[PDB]
Amino acid sequence: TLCGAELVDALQFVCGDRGFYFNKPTGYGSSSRRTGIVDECCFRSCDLRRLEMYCAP
Amino acid sequence: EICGPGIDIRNDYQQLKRLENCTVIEGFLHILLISKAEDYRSYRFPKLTVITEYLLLFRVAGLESLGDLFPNLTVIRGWKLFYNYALVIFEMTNLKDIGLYNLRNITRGAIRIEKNADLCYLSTIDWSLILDAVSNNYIVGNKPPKECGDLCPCEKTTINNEYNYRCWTTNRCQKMCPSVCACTENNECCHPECLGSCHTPDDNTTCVACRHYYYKGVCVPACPPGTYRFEGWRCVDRDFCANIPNAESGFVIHDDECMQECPSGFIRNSTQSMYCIPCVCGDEEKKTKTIDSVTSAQMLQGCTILKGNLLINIRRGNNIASELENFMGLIEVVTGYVKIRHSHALVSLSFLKNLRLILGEEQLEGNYSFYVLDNQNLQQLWDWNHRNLTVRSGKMYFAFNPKLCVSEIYRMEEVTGTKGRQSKGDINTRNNGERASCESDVLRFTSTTTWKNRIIITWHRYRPPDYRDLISFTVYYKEAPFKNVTEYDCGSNSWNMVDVDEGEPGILLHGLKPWTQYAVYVKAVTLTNDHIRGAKSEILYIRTNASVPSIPLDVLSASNSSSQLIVKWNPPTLPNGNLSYYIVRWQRQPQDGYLYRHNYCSKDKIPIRKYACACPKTEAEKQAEKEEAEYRKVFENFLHNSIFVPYPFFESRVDNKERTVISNLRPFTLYRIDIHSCNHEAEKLGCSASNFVFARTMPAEGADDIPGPVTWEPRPENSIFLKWPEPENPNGLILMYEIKYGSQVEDQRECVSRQEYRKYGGAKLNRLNPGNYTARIQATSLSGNGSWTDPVFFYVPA
Amino acid sequence: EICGPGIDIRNDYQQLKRLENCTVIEGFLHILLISRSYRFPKLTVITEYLLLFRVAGLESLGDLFPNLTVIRGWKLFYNYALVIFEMTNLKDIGLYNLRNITRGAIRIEKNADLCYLSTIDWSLILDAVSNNYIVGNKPPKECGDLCPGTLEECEKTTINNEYNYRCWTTNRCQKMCPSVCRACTENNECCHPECLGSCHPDDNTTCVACRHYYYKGVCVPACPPGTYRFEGWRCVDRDFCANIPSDGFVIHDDECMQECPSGFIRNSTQSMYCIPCEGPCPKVCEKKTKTIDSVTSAQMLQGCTILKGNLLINIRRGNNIASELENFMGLIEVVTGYVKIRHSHALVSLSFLKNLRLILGEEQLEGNYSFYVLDNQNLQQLWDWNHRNLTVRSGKMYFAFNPKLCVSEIYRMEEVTGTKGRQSKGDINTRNNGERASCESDVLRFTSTTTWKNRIIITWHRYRPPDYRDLISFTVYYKEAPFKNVTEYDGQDACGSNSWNMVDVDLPPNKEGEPGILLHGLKPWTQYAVYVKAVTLTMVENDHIRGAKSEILYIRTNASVPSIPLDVLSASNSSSQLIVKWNPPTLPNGNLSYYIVRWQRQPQDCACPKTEAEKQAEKEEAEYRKVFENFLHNSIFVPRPYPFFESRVDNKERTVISNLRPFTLYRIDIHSCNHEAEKLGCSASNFVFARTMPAEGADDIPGPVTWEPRPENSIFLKWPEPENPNGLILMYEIKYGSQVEDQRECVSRQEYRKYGGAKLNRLNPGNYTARIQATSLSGNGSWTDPVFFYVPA
Repeated sequence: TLCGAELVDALQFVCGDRGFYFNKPTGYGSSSRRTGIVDECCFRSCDLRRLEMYCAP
Repeated sequence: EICGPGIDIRNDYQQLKRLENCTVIEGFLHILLISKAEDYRSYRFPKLTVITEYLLLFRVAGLESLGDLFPNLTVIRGWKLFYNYALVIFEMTNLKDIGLYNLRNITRGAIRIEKNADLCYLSTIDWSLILDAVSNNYIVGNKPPKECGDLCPCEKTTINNEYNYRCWTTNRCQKMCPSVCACTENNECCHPECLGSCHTPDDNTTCVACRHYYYKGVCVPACPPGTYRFEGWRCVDRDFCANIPNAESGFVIHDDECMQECPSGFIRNSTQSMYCIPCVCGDEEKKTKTIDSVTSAQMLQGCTILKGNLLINIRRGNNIASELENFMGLIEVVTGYVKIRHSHALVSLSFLKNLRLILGEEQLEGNYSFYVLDNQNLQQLWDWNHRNLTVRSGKMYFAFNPKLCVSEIYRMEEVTGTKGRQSKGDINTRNNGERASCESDVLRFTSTTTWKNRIIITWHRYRPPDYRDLISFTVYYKEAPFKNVTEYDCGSNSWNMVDVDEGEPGILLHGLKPWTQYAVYVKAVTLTNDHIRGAKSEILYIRTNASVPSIPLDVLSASNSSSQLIVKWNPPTLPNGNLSYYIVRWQRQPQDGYLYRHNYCSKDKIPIRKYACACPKTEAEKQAEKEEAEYRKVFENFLHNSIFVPYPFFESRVDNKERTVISNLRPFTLYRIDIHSCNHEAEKLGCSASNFVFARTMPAEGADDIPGPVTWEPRPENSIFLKWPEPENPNGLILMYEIKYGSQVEDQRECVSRQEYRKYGGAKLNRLNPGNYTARIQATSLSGNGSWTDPVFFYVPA
Repeated sequence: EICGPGIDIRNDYQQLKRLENCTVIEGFLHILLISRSYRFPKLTVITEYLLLFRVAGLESLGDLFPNLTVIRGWKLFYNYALVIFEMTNLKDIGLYNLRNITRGAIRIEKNADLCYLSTIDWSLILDAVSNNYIVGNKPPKECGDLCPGTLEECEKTTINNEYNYRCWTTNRCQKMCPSVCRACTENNECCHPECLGSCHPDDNTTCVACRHYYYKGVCVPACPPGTYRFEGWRCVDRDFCANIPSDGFVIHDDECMQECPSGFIRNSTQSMYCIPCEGPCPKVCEKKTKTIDSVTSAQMLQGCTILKGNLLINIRRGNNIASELENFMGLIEVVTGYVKIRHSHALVSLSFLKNLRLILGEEQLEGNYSFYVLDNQNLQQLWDWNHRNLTVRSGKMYFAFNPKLCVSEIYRMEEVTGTKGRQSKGDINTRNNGERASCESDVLRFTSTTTWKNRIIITWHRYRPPDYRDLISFTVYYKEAPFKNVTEYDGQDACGSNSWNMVDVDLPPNKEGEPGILLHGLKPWTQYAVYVKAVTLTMVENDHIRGAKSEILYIRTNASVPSIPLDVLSASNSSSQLIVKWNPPTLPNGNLSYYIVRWQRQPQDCACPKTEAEKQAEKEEAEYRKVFENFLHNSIFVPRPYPFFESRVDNKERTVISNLRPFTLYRIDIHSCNHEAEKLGCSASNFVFARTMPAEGADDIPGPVTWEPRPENSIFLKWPEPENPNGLILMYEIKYGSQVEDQRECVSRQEYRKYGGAKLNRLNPGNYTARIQATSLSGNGSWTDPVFFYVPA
C-alpha cells in the first residue's frame, strides 16, 4: 500500500519523461463525471501494472 | 483578450506557451508537476491580469518567485472555488517569494499556502485589505519565523497588532489606497464601476479591470436587455450563447442569463429549445454523497429530488452555513439515510429548510435512518413547528452532541411520530447536550449560613410531577473572585460536586478557605418515556466569615542615617478580610555587659559590630521535601492559634505602603522591630501574630574624639599621669586608648583600659627616661579606631 | 514521685506551677508562648523529648531546670530529642547537668543570643553527634564567650583538633568524670556503673537516674519475672497495669503495653494476653453501605481487612488519589455484600484494592447483582490480572457506559473468577463499554542501547502504520524503579504525575533516520524502567483505533566512583593510640567493598513539557492536512480509457591505630572504595587532624638541675635539656627563693637554648633554693626536684 507523498514521486518513477494523461475538457459543460486514486492505492494495495493507466501514452 | 475554459499546465514546460495570447482566463488555471529538469528561461507573460476561478500551483520544481511569471495579475473573482479556496500553492520547492504585487482585490475564497518552507515574506503582506474572510485562510508549515527575518527594500499599517514592512519581495512593496474610497494609480477613487485600479480616474472604459460585469469595453452594474449575465463577469448577446459549444452532453436563456440546465419542470420549449418553459440529481452507483466543502456541495446546486444518502461533515470555517443554505435549500426529498459526524461549524441544521419527506429506504446498520455523532458546536436542530417532517422508516440515534437541548429531540420525535420506536440507548441521555441545557423548573434557597470555615446550605424542598421519582440533588461550587463565570462543566479550579438525599433538604460544605467568595448552585438529578424535567437553580454568591490574619514577611530594614530606619516588608499571604493596616513596635537593646564586665584592652583581639531545563524532582528527594514541609507545618500550627492585643515600646499605624521610616532614636544602638498585619475585623477578632527582625542604627562616628585638650603632669619616679576627658557619647562603647609618645617620634605605643581610666582619670607610665618628649592619643570605640589627637609636649629633664 | 502523662503549657506563666510537686516526667514537655523568678529543683529525668518555642523573657534554662540530668528520649519528636526555636533574650543554655542524651539529636535554630555553644562538647553526652542542626544563632565572631576562670579555669579538652575549656555558662563548667573506671559522682568517685548521671559511690540505692532500668530504688538490668518493665525505665507487678485505666495495657513479653504490636491478637481468654496468629490481624468494621468520595472519608477503614457490607465508590476528583487511597483501604480481604462504583471519574484503574480474594455478596443488589460498575469516564484497567486468585460466588456482574475499558479485558473476568454461567447476555453491551479505548495494538520492538554511568541512549524499531501519513510522534516514559513488580498504571489517575516521568520526541527529519533518544540527569547504578508508546492521532480504526506501544524494558547505568565518606571524627582512649569513627557514605554507586585509611605525621613551627491545550490542537492540523491532501490526488490524476601508612577498613566504621608519638599531629584521611575502583579509581578525600594528647611524666626536667657558684654574684642553673620531653618545652618556669621559692624565673628556649641553663645575676647574699616546672608540650604538671642554689656568705 502507498499513500501520501510516497505516491507522487513513485508515479514519476513510473512515468519519468512520458508525463501523465489528462482528459482535456473543451466545450466546458457545467458538469463532469468525477473514483480516484487513494480510493484504490490507499485503502488496498495496487501493483506497478495498473499505474500505467495514469501515465501518459 | 479572453480564453476559456481552462488551462492544464502539466509535465511540459513548453506547454506553457498556451498562455501566449490572452488576459481574461475564463474557467480555471492549473499548473502542476513541472520538473526543473528543464532550465528556467523566464517565460514572461504580461498581458494576463484576471482569472475568473481558482488558481492552482502544485510541484513546479524550478520556480523562484511569482512576479517573474505573473507581473499583471490583479484580481481573481473565484466563481467556482477549489475546496473552499481561490488560490492554492502546494508542494513547491525552489520558490522564494510571491511577486504578486499587482493583486489588489480577491472576492470569494481563501488562500491556503502550506508545506513550502523554501519560502518566506509571509508575515508581512496584509490580506484583510484584499478579501474579507481572513479567518478562513490557512498558512503554516513554511519556514519557521526565527530563520527568516526578512526586511523590505514602504507603507506601514498595523498587522493586527503593529506595523512593519509590507513588501511582496525584496524589490517591490505592498500598494495601498488612502481613505478616499475604487482607486487609481495615484490616489483617487475612480468610476465606482471599478475593481483593482483604473488607468485614469472616473471613466466607463479606462478601468484596468472593472468589477460587477463586463461588456464591449464598458463596465455596467446591469446588462442591457438584449444582453445576458454570463459567468458573473460579463454581458452577452443572444447569438453568442446561441453559438456556445456546450459539450455537456447553445445555453438556455432564463432570468436573462445563459444557464445550461433548468430547474425541475422547466423543459426546452418546442422549437424554442433555446428557452425553458414550465410544464433529481445523483447517481445509482455510489448511493452516497459526502459533503465537506463548497465544491463538494456547489456541484449539487439546483436539485430538489435526491437519491442516495446525505453524509455530511465539515471541519472548520466561518459561516459556511450561509453558503450551504444558498444551495441545498432547494432539496426536498431524499431516499437513503442522513448522517453527520465531527462537524464543527454546523451551528444549526437550519440550511436544509425545504426538506420535508425522508424515505430512509437504504438504511444504515441496525436499519438506522437519522444518524448524528460527536458534532461539537451543533446547538439546535431546525425542527420547529414550521417545518414538519415525516420520517417513513428506519430509526434515529444521537450521541455526544453537547450543545443541543435534550428536549429538542422530544419535539422531533413528536413531529416524526416515532416516540414509540427507540430505546433509552438508541437515543442516549447521559451524554448529549449535557454541557448546556435549555430550561427547566426553578429552585429556591431556603437559607444559607457562614462560619469562618464552614457553611450549611438549605434549598427549598422540591416536589416532582410524579412523587415516586426519587428527586435527588447535586451541588456545584468553587471559588469565584468575579462574575465572568459560567456554571457549566477540579485541578485548575473547575468545579467540585457533592451528592445528597421529614426535614428540609440541606447540605454541609466544610473545611473552606476563610473569606473566599464561593459561588454555589444546586441541580436536580432525577431517579426514574421522555417525561423527565430536572431543575436548575441560581448562581448564588457567598463570602465566608473573616478570620485572624497571618504574619507579614519580607522583613528587611537599614539606616539611611542615624535615628532613621527604613523597613520594607510583604503583605500577608492570607489577609482573610479586607486589609486595614499594620503595626510596628520596637525596643532598645541593652548592650552586652560582658564588654563592660571583661576589659579587652589586655585582650589580644577586639570585637566589631557591622551595622545596617526542569530536572524532574526524583523520588528520594521528594520524600524528605514533603517531610520537611510537614515539619514546618506542625510547627507553625501552634503560633497560628494565638491572639494579640494591639524600656517601653513605641507603636505605629501604617496602612498604605509596606515600608516605613522611623525617627527619634539614639545613635548606633541595637534595635529590634516587631511587626504585625492587622485586618479590619480585629476589633473583636484580635490582631495578627508577630514576626520580628533585628537592626543596628548608624554611627556616633565623630564622637570618639577626646572632648578637650589632652593634658599631662609629672610625678615622682617618672610617672606621667595624663588627663583627657572621656568622650561622653562613645560610638557604641569605648574600650581602650591608643597612647603613642616618645622622645622624637611617638614610636612607643601604650594601651589604656577603662578600669584604670575610672580608677585614676587617665593613665600613668612610671619610671620614664628623661629627655624631650611629646605624646598623642587615639581612642578605641566600637565602630573602630578613634582619632590620633594633638601632639602635646612634656620634657622631664636629665 | 511519678508525673504524667504529658505537659502542655501555654500563655499562662502561672500555669508553670503545674510542676510544683513531681520529680520525674513520664512523657513529653512542651513550652510555648509565655509573656520573672522561678526554680524547679525537683525535676531530674525525662523520658520523652523537650520543646521550647518562642517564650520570650527567659534568662537561661537551668534557672528553670537546675537538675535536668539525663533525658532518655523514649518517644522522639520528628526524630529529635531536644528542640529550641526562636527564643529571644535567651543568653545561654542554662542546662548544666544533662548527661546521657539517649536517642535523638539537638535541633537549635534562629535564636538571637544562644552563644556559649562551641564551648560545650556533645560527644560526651550523646553518641550520634553529627546529626545535629545549628544555624541562625549569633555568628561565632560576635559574642566570644569566656569561661569561669579569667585567672584560672575547669578542664579543657580536644575536639575537631582544638583546645578550649568546657563550660555551659560563665559561672558553670561541664564536668568530665575522668577515666577512673565509668559512671561517676561529684568529687570523682567510681559509682556502681549500673547507675547514670550522679550518685550520692558503689551505691545501688543512692543515685539519681538508674541507667538501663529502675526498680524499687535499685538499679538493675533485668527486673524479676513478676515485675514487668514499663515505659523503658520502671517495672511494676502484674495487677498494677491491669487496675490502671478499650481494655488496659495488655501483657506481652514482660510489658504492660498500650497496644500489643503487630504479629499478634488478644486471646480473649484472659484478654490481657495477646497470642501471635497466622493472619494479618483480622479486624472487623451497622449498615452495609460505606460511601467513599475523597481521601478522608475512608479513614475509618484503615486496616480492618474484613467489612460487613458493601462499597459505593464515587470519587469526582482530588490530588494524586490512588497512592494514599490504597494506603488507606488497600488491606481489605473479603467484603460481604455487593460492590458498586458509579459516576466516579478520577479513577483510572481499581488496582488500589490489594487483597480482595473472596466476595460473597450475602446481600445482593437488585436482581441479584454483586459487582456493579457504572459510568466512570476514566477507568481503563481492572485489577483482574495475571496475579489474582479473586473469587466471587454470588450475584451477576454489570458493566455500562464506561468507554475506556475494552470488552476483551472484562472477557477474561469470568474465566478467572469462576462466575461464567451466572451472568445474562445483554450485560456486556459491547455498544458502549470499550468504544474509545485502545486495547488491540501493534507492538513496537527495540534495536539497541548504550548506558553511560549518567546518560542513556536507546533506539527502537521504525513504525509503519497501514497508512504512511498517520502522524507518528513517539512518547516515551521512564521511572526510577528498584524492582520489577511494576506496570504502567500507578499514577496515571487523571493526574499522571506520580510514577511515570514522560518526555516527548518528535518525528525525525530524516526520511530513514531511526528514532532514538538520549536521557540525562540520572542516578548511577539505579535500575530505571522505560518504555515507549506510539502517539497516533487519527481514526486508524477499521473497527476501533489501533495505537501502538512498546513492551516494558529495564535498564541500569554503568557504575561509577563513590563519594566522600561522612563525619571523620576520632578520639584518643590513650596517648599513642587513636580510635576513629566515621559515617558510611551517601551514594555508594555500587556495592561497597572497603575503605582506605592513611595517616601521616606533621611538621612543627530547556524545559520539556507539552502544553496539552496545544497537544490535541496539533492533532487536528496534521489530521486536517490529511483530508485536504486526498482531495488533491483525487482530482488531478485521471486514468486513460614524613612517612605515611595504609590499612584496609573492610567491614566496620571504626578502627584504632597504634604505635604513634604522643601529642604529634596527624592528617587523617579516609578513602572509600566501591567494588569498581579497581578499574576506575577510589574515593575522593576527607581529612581531619587528631593529636594524641599526652602524660605529665616528661614535662619537668628529670635530669638533675645543678646551680653554679659563678663570677660576679650569680647562679647558673645548668639542668641538661630532657632528651624526650612530653613533646617539647615552650618556656621554662623556675620558681626560686630562700628556702620557700619566693619568685619565678621565666625562660623560653629562645632564652634557654643559647644558654642551655639559667643564670640569675646580682644576688643578695644568703642561702636560696628553687624548683622548675617547665611549661612543656604537655603543660606544667610534675615538678622538678626543688633545686638548692643556696648562696649564703
